[PDB]
Amino acid sequence: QIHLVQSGTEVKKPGSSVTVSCKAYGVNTFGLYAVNWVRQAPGQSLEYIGQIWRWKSSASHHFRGRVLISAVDLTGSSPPISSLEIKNLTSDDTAVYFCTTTSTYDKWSGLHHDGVMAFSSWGQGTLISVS
Amino acid sequence: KKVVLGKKGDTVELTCTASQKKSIQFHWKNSNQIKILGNQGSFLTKGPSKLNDRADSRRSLWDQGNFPLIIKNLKIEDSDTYICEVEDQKEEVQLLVF
Amino acid sequence: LGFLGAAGSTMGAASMTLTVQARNLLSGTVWGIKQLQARVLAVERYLRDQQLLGIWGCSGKLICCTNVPWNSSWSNRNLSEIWDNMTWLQWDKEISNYTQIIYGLLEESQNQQEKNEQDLLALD
Amino acid sequence: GFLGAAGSTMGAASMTLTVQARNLLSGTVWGIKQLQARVLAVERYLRDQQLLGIWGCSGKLICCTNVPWNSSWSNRNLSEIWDNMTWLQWDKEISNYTQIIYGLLEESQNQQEKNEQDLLALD
Amino acid sequence: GFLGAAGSTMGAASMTLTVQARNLLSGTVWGIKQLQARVLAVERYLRDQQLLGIWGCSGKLICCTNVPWNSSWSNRNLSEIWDNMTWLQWDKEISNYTQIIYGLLEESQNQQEKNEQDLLALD
Amino acid sequence: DIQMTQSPSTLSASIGDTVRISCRASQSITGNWVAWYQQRPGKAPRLLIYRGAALLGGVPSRFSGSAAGTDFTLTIGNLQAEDFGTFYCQQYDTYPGTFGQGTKVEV
Amino acid sequence: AENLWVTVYYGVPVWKDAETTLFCASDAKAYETEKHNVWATHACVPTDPNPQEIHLENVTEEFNMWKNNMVEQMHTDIISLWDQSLKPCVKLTPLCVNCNTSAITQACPKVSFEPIPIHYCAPAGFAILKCKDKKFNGTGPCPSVSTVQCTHGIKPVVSTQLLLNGSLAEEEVMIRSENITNNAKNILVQFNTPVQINCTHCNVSKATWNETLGKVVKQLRKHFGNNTIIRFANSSGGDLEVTTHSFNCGGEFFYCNTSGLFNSTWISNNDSITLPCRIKQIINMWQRIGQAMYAPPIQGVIRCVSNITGLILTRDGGSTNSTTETFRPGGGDMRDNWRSELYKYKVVKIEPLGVAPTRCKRRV
Amino acid sequence: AENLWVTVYYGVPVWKDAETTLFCASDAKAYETEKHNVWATHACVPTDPNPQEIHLENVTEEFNMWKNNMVEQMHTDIISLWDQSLKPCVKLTPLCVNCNTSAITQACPKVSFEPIPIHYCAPAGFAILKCKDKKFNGTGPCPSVSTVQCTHGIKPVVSTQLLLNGSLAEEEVMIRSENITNNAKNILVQFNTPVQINCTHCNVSKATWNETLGKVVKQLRKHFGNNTIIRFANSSGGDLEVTTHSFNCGGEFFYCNTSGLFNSTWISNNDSITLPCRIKQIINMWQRIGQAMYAPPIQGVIRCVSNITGLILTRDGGSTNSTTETFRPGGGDMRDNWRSELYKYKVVKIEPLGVAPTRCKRRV
Ligand SMILES: *[C@@H]1O[C@H](CO)[C@@H](O[C@@H]2O[C@H](CO)[C@@H](O[C@@H]3O[C@H](CO[C@H]4O[C@H](CO)[C@@H](O)[C@H](O)[C@@H]4O)[C@@H](O)[C@H](O[C@H]4O[C@H](CO)[C@@H](O)[C@H](O)[C@@H]4O)[C@@H]3O)[C@H](O)[C@H]2NC(C)=O)[C@H](O)[C@H]1NC(C)=O
Ligand SMILES: *[C@@H]1O[C@H](CO)[C@@H](O[C@@H]2O[C@H](CO)[C@@H](O[C@@H]3O[C@H](CO[C@H]4O[C@H](CO)[C@@H](O)[C@H](O)[C@@H]4O)[C@@H](O)[C@H](O[C@H]4O[C@H](CO)[C@@H](O)[C@H](O)[C@@H]4O)[C@@H]3O)[C@H](O)[C@H]2NC(C)=O)[C@H](O)[C@H]1NC(C)=O
Ligand SMILES: *[C@@H]1O[C@H](CO)[C@@H](O[C@@H]2O[C@H](CO)[C@@H](O[C@@H]3O[C@H](CO[C@H]4O[C@H](CO)[C@@H](O)[C@H](O)[C@@H]4O)[C@@H](O)[C@H](O[C@H]4O[C@H](CO)[C@@H](O)[C@H](O)[C@@H]4O)[C@@H]3O)[C@H](O)[C@H]2NC(C)=O)[C@H](O)[C@H]1NC(C)=O
Ligand SMILES: *[C@@H]1O[C@H](CO)[C@@H](O[C@@H]2O[C@H](CO)[C@@H](O[C@@H]3O[C@H](CO)[C@@H](O)[C@H](O[C@H]4O[C@H](CO)[C@@H](O)[C@H](O)[C@@H]4O)[C@@H]3O)[C@H](O)[C@H]2NC(C)=O)[C@H](O)[C@H]1NC(C)=O
Repeated sequence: QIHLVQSGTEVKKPGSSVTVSCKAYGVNTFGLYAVNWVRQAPGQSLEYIGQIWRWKSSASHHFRGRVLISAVDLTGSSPPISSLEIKNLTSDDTAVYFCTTTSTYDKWSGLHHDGVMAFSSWGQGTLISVS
Repeated sequence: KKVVLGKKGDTVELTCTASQKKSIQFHWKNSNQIKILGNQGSFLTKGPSKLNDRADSRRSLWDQGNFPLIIKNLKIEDSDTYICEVEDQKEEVQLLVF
Repeated sequence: LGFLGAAGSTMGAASMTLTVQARNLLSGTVWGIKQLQARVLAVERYLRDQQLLGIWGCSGKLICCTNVPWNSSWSNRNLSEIWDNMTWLQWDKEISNYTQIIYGLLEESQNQQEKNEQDLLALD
Repeated sequence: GFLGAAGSTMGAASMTLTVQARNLLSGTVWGIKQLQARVLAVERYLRDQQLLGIWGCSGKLICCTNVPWNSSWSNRNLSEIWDNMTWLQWDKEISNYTQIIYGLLEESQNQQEKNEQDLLALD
Repeated sequence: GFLGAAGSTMGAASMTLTVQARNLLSGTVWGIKQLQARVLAVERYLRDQQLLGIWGCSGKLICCTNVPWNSSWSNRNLSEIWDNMTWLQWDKEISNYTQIIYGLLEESQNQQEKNEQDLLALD
Repeated sequence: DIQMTQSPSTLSASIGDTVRISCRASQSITGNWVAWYQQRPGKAPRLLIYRGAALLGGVPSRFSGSAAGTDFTLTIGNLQAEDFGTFYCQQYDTYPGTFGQGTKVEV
Repeated sequence: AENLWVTVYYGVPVWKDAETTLFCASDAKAYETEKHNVWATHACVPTDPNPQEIHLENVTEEFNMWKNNMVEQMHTDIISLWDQSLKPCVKLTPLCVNCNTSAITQACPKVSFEPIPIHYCAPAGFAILKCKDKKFNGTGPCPSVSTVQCTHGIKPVVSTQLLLNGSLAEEEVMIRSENITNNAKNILVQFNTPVQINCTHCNVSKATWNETLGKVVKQLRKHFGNNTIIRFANSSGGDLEVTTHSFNCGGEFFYCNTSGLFNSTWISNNDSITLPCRIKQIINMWQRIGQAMYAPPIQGVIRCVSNITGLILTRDGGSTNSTTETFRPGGGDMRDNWRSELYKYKVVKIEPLGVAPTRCKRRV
Repeated sequence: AENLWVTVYYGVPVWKDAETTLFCASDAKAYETEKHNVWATHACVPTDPNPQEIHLENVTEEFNMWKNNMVEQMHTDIISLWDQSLKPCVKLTPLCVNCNTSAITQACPKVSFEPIPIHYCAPAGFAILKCKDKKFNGTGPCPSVSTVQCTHGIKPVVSTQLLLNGSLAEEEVMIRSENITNNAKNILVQFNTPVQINCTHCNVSKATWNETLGKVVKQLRKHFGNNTIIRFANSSGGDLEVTTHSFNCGGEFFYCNTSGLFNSTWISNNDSITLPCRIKQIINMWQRIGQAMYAPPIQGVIRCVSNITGLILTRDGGSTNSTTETFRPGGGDMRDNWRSELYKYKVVKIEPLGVAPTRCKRRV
């Protein structure tokens, strides 16, 4: 009864910034639904970039200083939109981006570890060929 | 989802059937998600709508799981895909009057 | 430290903060029928918990080595990483449920080694 | 089981009681007379438990508390100690014999604990 | 006896209390007010017993828990330790001194038990 | 990090079988904080069993597992047509979380 | 040491015999119906809604219906209850204070009376044991034993010769008396079918009466006499409750002489027997030695519905041993009916202990 | 051994989630004032005179006002209490037994009624946690958390659209609803100032009403719409309690349509509003589906003093999104008011344990 939608198709110049979205239908707020952002090399495995738990702009040490996460919180007329900012899009930044909406209110059944939560649902997947 | 036929000027009933035999906070709506009617657990709240004097719910079937809507003096304008908001598995009923 | 007065990454200082709290584990027609029965039920439940506490194989606090082997399937802890810091909730109930599974196994094994040696030793 | 066997005496009762003890947990309006009975029951149970607490064994189904069940009482062959045990008239005499060694045993371990407890010196 | 002697202080009280402790057991209708007093009495007694249970001596009439009754407090000659003891005004000061060593003693044995419990590491 | 390595990569099986799917990991994880992501052909990955072997009422009981130290053999019994896919044992324990190698179930 | 030191058990089904007073277990219907004695309702302890019972396997436990000690408290509870309870207007106690006949005068109101079931619960410990065999001759062993925390659904009735509204026997009837065929003891038998007696005079059925006489006569032959004829005789003689039969008929006690019922000749080798009953106003007290007086009934023809379950009667005692057996109605002692309700139990208690003398040698 | 063996803790502030029934904590004023339902007084458990509370430091604990489980027991206690309690002369329950409208007729006495504060205490363990932050949007986190043994001084009132005599919001009002601006959810806001309403008809003040409309309109703009005008519309429509407002006015329930109150246009870029109320004798029951009937009031002009604290109302739902916002009175669900009292808590319990896997190796 809950479906996640990410941004569309985006092609950026080498050495630029990106702003992809993560719409979350049937979701209330990022305060209850923290979103962990994970990238994916096209065709390859998915590497966890970072997260926006409790409206906290952060990423991994491999992604620190290049990736910060904002998640515009809206509910009702508009679903919660989790954004993603990745600076200096080189040709190596050609990747498929991914978001994940999972509840943070439930705190005694099995959903999360130090921010890295159980990825229940996913969006569509945004293939971005930086050219 | 259910498709129901009809004619102008007919006492039609649109059921709102849930899975569990309980009376919950339901909301009857038009295609524009405008509040036709609902309940405060034990009252009949005819929400802000154009069919205020037309639509009417049955009291005795709420505990029986049904939160219907009875429309008197049916019209072509009264024909809409009415949204049966119950248990988040909405049996949005369709009405055809032409 | 305090009754939920810290927030950090997990596993050790909780053993240390609970160590400090446990070091100071003591913090040192008319009038009444309904409250007394609640006090009686509370002491019955507490004492029933205490006798079940008494039939255990560790009897020690915050540093205990009861006999079940937290095997390599469960053991991944580096030597110095065992005692550093620990808060973390959904993770905690799973950690706490893991704490109890080792507890029942541990005390059953020390009860089993105490009983096994009891039958076999025989320590003159 | 709770009286689900019938055999010759002495050991499997230590074993059947050992299994039962291994799973010793099995895991104007409304009321004035029943509460006093529950209170008296827990007062009696707790009084029994504190008297249980002032004992010198504190162990279950296999216990060596200090009184010598002397040769006047000791006739048990080594392997005959743990085989099977039900038997009633014989049992209260056996059970009363169980209690006499219990009081003596715990008094002796209390006496050795107290005596050592006077003499040791365990620094 | 229960206050059946009168002599100079320190030891036979350890001995008379030793004898008493050797035999420490001496072996519309009917009721609402007395039951609550019995419940409060057993709650207070059991609360005292659990506090008794969290101690570092667990033994009676002769015990050496770990606090050093230092030379500032220690003046007792070796044989003068166990002779005879009654004496009241002096006793509450003696008894309060008994308790100060008690809390310190049990805190130190709890501290050595805990310290060794962190350090030993006894395989 | 802790390099997860799902074993094997490809395997052949019929419908209605019981096959264990290992998952290498330098660290073991108490209770298996590794979610298996069955990426079926034509569908995004999903949650099969939260907590390795805990009971989930949204996924049928055909999925079961077992843990052997560095390896985590998901013993999926009664394989079906939808079971022919690429699972993904992902530790969601360390920071960051890593995927395995992937296991393809085919005819 | 190398010598034998004994073990300490815990949570054991060992037991020690107990001699004490149990308490009544009847719901506090105290507050709603009425507290006018309806059979346990002055201040009785309620019943545990979940009766506990654990069957004892392979336990050849014997039971005597004469040395119960559970019996000992029931009549004390019943006499104290009838005293607090339904009161006669006349109380008589002859006592040498040759003796001085004393008298106590009080009020005697009458209410609709019906016996209520009274379970018997025990204090902490005091395990009760339920015999559940088939062949139980009162003073006999029991293969099928099942301990209980509280007794079963016992519905006692203080009554004469035939027990009213009580328990049942095993497959025909059961001869549970002290002696089976001694001409010195009272025959203690209970029924197996609830014999419905309709009293308006009592329209006693004849087919059920012939069937109960037939089942009892065959059981008496099985107990004594292979090829023997057992014939029934009329009443023995005595007081009103002796020749006739007292029973709870809507609170009152009709008195029909059971002499027109016992005249059946059975061979080893039918609408309604309307017996003449009597309106009860003044009778000898059954509690102790004396007389009573009550209020007149609210009905001229008194309707009631009662099922009678029990057979306690007297005997001629001649010899006449196996040639023919002849029995007469009567009996129904207050002391014996009291023993007849609680006939399959005993009370034992325990502390969690027991030994095995071993050489285990553990520290402390 | 050289392997890891884990430790045993004791007296820990660790916890495990609990799912249970809490009990009411309201003093036994049972014996002196009266037991005629004044809001907890039939057999309610008294209140601990010393409410316990321990603040939790640096604990970013989240709270949802929809998944409390403490809420779950309050309405059950309240419905059971209104049933034992103040009784209508007419009870209606339509049930298919299409359905068969059932009816229960009893007495309907009227007494002066006033809500009493009901604390909510828990059994042994079952730690309750009090959110004490400022910005609490219902389904939101709480920086300032403080566990409690029993709840705070909650004064609930079963009522319509605006909560009467209850708790307060944080510094203006607080938009705590499930969704903030969805046209599908009910707006759940509580007041911060006790709005005194004097009913004799109710002399509703105008300066306080304009101030509460101004504080709520600014909070709605802060929640949604930077440069937007929010205008208030008249009633939505429906039953008596829907268009008008039910509230405890000396026991009775006056009914003033709140349509002459909500017509204020606020800009982002005065003696007494005497509304016409109604004497309450027959209304739809709020407990379940049906109707009621009570006794006539003892006063022609009924005086009462009441402070109203809460804001639950409906909305048009057009778009009309940020151009202008329009809201209408109504709402006040029994299920939602029930959720609205106990909105900052959760229940967790614990046994004294926890580990550290070490190589300490102690004997036993
Ligand atoms: C606060 O308020 C918001 C709305 O204002 C609520 O959010 C809605 O939640 C419901 C479910 O709870 C959402 O419904 C789901 O929508 C998914 C997306 O479909 C939309 O988008 C596509 C693409 O544009 C359109 O074609 C389509 O018509 C919809 O407009 C669906 O995929 C979901 O369907 C799933 O379940 C059904 C069940 O039958 C299956 O048949 C489907 O195959 C699928 O598995 C579902 O219908 C709705 O979209 C949400 N709206 C918004 C705006 O977010 C919140 O729920 C509310 N807060 C709370 C706590 O209730
Ligand atoms: C239930 O139990 C009682 C008591 O045991 C039985 O009562 C006996 O009934 C028989 C009849 O079956 C009685 O015998 C009758 O005696 C009468 C004499 O009564 C007068 O004398 C006595 C003193 O002896 C006075 O007290 C009394 O008031 C009377 O003044 C006779 O008159 C009877 O004879 C009648 O029948 C014969 C039949 O041939 C006629 O010829 C006569 O003319 C006359 O009509 C009869 O003999 C006996 O006395 C009673 N008491 C005993 C035995 O102690 C019940 O009968 C019994 N119920 C049954 C069996 O159903
Ligand atoms: C609180 O809520 C209620 C219900 O929502 C509001 O009631 C509405 O009030 C308006 C007036 O503001 C009503 O409009 C009036 O309708 C009258 C017709 O009543 C007759 O007909 C109905 C059937 O339609 C019968 O049931 C009834 O018994 C009567 O027989 C008109 O007579 C009124 O006109 C009057 O004023 C105009 C002013 O120009 C004059 O020209 C007329 O001559 C006449 O004097 C008026 O039109 C409306 O019907 C009510 N019900 C609704 C909307 O459902 C309350 O007003 C509201 N409280 C407030 C706003 O303070
Ligand atoms: C319900 O209430 C909770 C708390 O009561 C509330 O969560 C809070 O949300 C705000 C923002 O909505 C958070 O404030 C953030 O603080 C960080 C740290 O300084 C900032 O970096 C954030 O800025 C980010 O977001 C901007 C928005 O566009 C981005 O443009 C920018 O790039 C930044 O990445 C922001 O100011 C606050 O931390 C949380 N609090 C907690 C405890 O989580 C929640 O939003 C409320 N929900 C609703 C629906 O009202």
